Amino acid sequence: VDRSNFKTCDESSFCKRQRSIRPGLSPYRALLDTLQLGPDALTVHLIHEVTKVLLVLELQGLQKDMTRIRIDELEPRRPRYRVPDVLVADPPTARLSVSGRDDNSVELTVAEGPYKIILTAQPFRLDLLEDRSLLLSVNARGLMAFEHQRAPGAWEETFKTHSDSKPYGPTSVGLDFSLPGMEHVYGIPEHADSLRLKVTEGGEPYRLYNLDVFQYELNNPMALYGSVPVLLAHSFHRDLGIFWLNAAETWVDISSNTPQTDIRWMSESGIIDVFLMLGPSVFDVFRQYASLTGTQALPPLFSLGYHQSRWNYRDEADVLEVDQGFDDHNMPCDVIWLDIEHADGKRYFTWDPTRFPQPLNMLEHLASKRRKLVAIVDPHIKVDSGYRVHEELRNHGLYVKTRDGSDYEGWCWPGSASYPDFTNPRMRAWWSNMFSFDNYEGSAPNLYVWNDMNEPSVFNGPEVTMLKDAVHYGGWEHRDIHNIYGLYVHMATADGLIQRSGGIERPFVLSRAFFSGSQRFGAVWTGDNTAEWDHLKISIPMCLSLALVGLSFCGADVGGFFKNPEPELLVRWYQMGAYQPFFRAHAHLDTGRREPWLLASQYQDAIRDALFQRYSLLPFWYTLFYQAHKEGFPVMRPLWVQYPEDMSTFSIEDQFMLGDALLIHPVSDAGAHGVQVYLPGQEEVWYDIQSYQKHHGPQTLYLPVTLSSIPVFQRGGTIVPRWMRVRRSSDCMKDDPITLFVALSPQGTAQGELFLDDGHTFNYQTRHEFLLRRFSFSGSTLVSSSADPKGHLETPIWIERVVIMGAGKPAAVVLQTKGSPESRLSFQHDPETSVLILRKPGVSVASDWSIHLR
Amino acid sequence: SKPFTCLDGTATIPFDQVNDDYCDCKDGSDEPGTAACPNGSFHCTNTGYKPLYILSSRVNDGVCDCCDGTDEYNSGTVCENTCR
Ligand SMILES: [N-]=[N+]=Nc1ccc(NCCCCCCN[C@H]2C[C@](O)(CO)[C@@H](O)[C@H](O)[C@H]2O)c([N+](=O)[O-])c1
Ligand SMILES: [Ca+2]
Ligand SMILES: [Ca+2]
Repeated sequence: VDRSNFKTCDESSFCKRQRSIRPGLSPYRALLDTLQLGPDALTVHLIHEVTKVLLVLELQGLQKDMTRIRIDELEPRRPRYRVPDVLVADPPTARLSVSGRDDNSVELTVAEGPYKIILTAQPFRLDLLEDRSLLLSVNARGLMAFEHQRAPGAWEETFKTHSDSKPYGPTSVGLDFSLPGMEHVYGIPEHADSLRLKVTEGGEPYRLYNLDVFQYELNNPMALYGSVPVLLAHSFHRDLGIFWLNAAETWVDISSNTPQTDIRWMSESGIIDVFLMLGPSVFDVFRQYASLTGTQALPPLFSLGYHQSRWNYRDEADVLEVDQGFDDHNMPCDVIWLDIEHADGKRYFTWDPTRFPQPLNMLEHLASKRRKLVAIVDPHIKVDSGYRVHEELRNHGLYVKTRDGSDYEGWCWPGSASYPDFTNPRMRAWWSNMFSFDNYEGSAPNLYVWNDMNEPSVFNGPEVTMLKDAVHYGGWEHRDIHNIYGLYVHMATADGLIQRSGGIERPFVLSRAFFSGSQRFGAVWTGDNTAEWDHLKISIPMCLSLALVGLSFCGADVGGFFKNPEPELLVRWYQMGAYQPFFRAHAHLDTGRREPWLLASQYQDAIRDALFQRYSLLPFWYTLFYQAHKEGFPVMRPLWVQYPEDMSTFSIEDQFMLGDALLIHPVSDAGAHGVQVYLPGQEEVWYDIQSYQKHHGPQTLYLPVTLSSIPVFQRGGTIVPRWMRVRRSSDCMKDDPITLFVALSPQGTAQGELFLDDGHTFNYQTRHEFLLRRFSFSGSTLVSSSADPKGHLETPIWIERVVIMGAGKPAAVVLQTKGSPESRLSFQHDPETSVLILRKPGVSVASDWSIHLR
Repeated sequence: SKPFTCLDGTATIPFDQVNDDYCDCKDGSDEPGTAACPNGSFHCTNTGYKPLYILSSRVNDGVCDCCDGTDEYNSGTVCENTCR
């Protein structure tokens, strides 16, 4: 990376001004005479003691144990930005009442307790309490700063060669928060940095500004492609979350101080709009945040398989050779991807007339293999009077404009290009309609989409993005809206894939830029990583930090995007990618071809094995994603989520969990002979899923590895569903029988869930056509029951096998199904491993049943 | 009526466990006509062209692997004969 391209905080004039305010007595004070308790909120005026600028504080207690703080000018010259379309609903309020008072203090109770907020009048301060316990303070370091709109580089400003006319002058807002008892914080992606956020006292703040950073480097706080302004604080005692709802450039400072962590948000414009999510558990925070910004969109099953991509596959023949290569080499794959060279000179929604002349025939060939295709569609439109897309957008005034009123023109892949104003809903509706099979000629139902460069990337723009003073719908400046431009692209694209189907088919869209609420629209990935061992390692903390803030459908380019990975590195990257949510190999134009059958057989065989492990766990992967969709719980999890009181898990990032059942520590070092696996939990057991060996937590286990090793352990008390019949793609497998893996707890119990539907439509919600099964083991009986009776499905899926780890040899096994006579099942038992295998139960997965070991 | 063994010698099973859609032989020999065994094979007779073997996982996967279409007999995919 070339850092001189991107401003440090000192080079950002609003960052420089804000950060110069150091902790001290705040000049803001609350005018308690102006206090008013309304139907939804409490409003009180604030005043700067020196400037006599008047602000309004809108304080709200919310249902589900959250508080919202909003600060705006009392009489502003012109309106300030308030972030639209990110909140899924108007958050339901809870009544506030005054329960205490004095000449410098008002105490407020949320509903009937136990949550209380103390408003101090001078200096202005907010304290949030559960009963008499202090949870969090606001403005305790006195860092509140609110630059009011002065009457029309604080004003006009230059960086490198780019000029910001800055017509509205300094307008930044900032606020500080104190977290007593918290020593670990997480979140605010995207940064190529460790999971546990670092103190910023002696260096740069964390920066949140969606930017295209070429060959980005590791362990630094530079802004990357996406920004999610959510921070999570965890201690042995509680969990809290801060959600700073601002779409402008934001810098975040973190300092530690009995233990305490302080957080300061600094934003270029808009209002102050922050949500305090009070837990107390981390899953309460997940729920609190999900109720505000939504949940992970349920991926169609195929998108959870393996994606084979590169820049670029050459032509239709190349695509079909890649397809055939998977089958000839007995390797599963669901999607082959088409990067920018598939279109006519980077004019999106087109096909190169020589290299992709018959796209429907290509897609039809892929459909007969029951595989899908993804084509890239970027949001920049080549300025070309022969390009129909450009002519329509220009003729309908749907482009981002400059202050003089002409359409903005920058530079990207097709050369000179204009940028549709995706903040304008008329533009989004246009974009969505463009994906109809009549408009996107050559597309078909098994073609899905990739949105890239949607920061937006502008090669001749400041910091490789759009000018701060470009103008969008409603007169708002680009500096106001920057961090949700990509989300609008992702949303409009995803809605287009729904619309072209008549509202029936679920979308799949991968997006590089993102914001709060992006989880509603599909997947994201960590952009242009590099073929190096430390980039492999960093995929875990990066996707973990996206998991914590709602983006469960995360991944990194398998193999690395830049450079050529060595065969050992590619194998380890596959084993790693096979256990991460979005699973795609991708590569730069000038890299060597690395389709997995081009390696020597030893590397091929390990890669095949990793692919097989992935396809077999699809029922499990699909259920975790249904739980993420319904509850807001992340699929990939840090160990401290499952073991919140084990302080040695708070920083771990070479290990992760999938739901609560699988602990994963992939090998990420060349030539490693072993790994050190921390297995947590008092009176917890773990099963090596390769050797079936039982291990007792808590411990650090030295596990020897070979090239084929993927260190995976199943937690005792869990039931994992697998498809043991690996076929060439997920469409081929989705009517096949399930095998159940029961890892017995030390108390002889276990449980797990299974979700099923058709794999790709919305029928699960519009017609309740699905199954949610709960499997429970206790005493000596495995029972299948419904976890949601609303769900019904016509399916041939049956239970073909049950594998139980940690069991003794029974004398007999008896199956009981409603509608059937009592049946006897045969079984095998290994006395060495305490593994019991129940042969062919034969029962439908829609049926209730029980198996008894005698 | 006698029972069936296995081409590798790994056990013997009753004749009702041949092609019963569960894998009982380590070599997959008891399920030549189903997708149950990971290492089995399905034989395409393919009159009018070359007879072919395919993986057991490609039986009733919805994809036409034999020119005679016999690998898809209960999958919702109807394969026309194309051995010409
Ligand atoms: N105008 N034109 N002139 C040019 C020509 C070449 C240039 N350097 C290319 C930079 C390499 C890395 C690019 C990001 N890769 C994107 C897109 C893509 O590479 C393909 O869409 C995906 O594969 C990948 O996934 C994404 O992240 C430049 N230039 O200033 O960078 C200007
Ligand atoms: Ca059998
Ligand atoms: Ca077939």
